[PDB]
Amino acid sequence: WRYGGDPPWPRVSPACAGRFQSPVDIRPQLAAFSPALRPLELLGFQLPPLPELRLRNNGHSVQLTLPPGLEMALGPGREYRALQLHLHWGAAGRPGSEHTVEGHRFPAEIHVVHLSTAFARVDEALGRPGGLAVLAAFLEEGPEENSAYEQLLSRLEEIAEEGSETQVPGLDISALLPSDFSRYFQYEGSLTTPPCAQGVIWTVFNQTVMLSAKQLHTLSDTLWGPGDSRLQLNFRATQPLNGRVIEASFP
Ligand SMILES: NS(=O)(=O)c1ccc(-c2cn(-c3cccc4ccccc34)nn2)s1
Ligand SMILES: [Zn+2]
Repeated sequence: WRYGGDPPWPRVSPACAGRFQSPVDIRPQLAAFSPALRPLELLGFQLPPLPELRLRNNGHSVQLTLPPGLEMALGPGREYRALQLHLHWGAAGRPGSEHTVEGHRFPAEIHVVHLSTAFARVDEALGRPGGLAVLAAFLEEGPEENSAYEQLLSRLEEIAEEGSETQVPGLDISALLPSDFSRYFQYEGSLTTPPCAQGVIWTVFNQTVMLSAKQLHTLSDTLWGPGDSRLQLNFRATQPLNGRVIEASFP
C-alpha cells in the first residue's frame, strides 16, 4: 500500500472501508465533556542511553521501535504497553497532521502506539475493543530547537533511503509528548493505514509540541519513499465521525 495512489486501501484490507475510521476532524463544540477521563499515566518512558533503539524509514513514516517496559494507563484498569512511535507530516508550506481541529491541519503529528496488556501480540489485538491505543500530539512551530526531537531528526539523513534504519540512544520518550497529560480528546476509531482495523482508542492532546522551523523542514525534506519520491504528505484524509461522539477530558 501507499499514500497518493493504488492499490485502493479497501482492496488491501476490507477494514479500511469500515464505518468508524481514523483520523477525524475534531470539532470541540461537538465534543462531549466526560469527567471520568483522568490524566494519562506513563511509567518507564525515561530510558537509559543503552540499549539503543531502532529508527527506521519504512517508506511511509519514520518509526522508532520502543523497548519492553513502557507502561501507559488511560485510567484505572485500562493498561497498555508501548510498541513504537512514528510521525506524519506535510511538505514545504503544507501541513500534514492526520487529525484536524475545526478543519485546521497542523504541521505534523506524533503517534505512540500501544498494545493492551490483555494481548501478547498486535495481531491478536487487531479489531478487538480497546486492543490498541494510540497517543497523538500535534507538532507546531516554536522558536527553540526541541532537544528530544533533535535526537531523532539529526539522524534522518542516515535513513534517507526507503527501507533504511539506524540505532539511536534511548531518551526520555515522554519528552516527545506535551507536558499537559490532563487535557485531551478521546474517541474510538481505527488504524490510519492498512489494515485500518477498528477498536483503536485514540487520545489526542489539547497541548501541542513545539519544533523549530528548521526541524520541521528536516522532517519533511529528508526522507525518500516508494520509487524515486520524497516521503511527504504522509497522512490520510479525515474520516467522518458517522455518529461517534468525541469525548473531551475538559469543559
Ligand atoms: N497511523 S497509526 O498509528 O494509526 C498506525 C497505523 C498502522 C499501525 C500499526 C501496524 N502495526 C503492527 C505491528 C506489528 C504486527 C502487526 C500485525 C498485523 C497488523 C499490524 C501490525 N502496529 N501498528 S499504527
Ligand atoms: Zn500514525
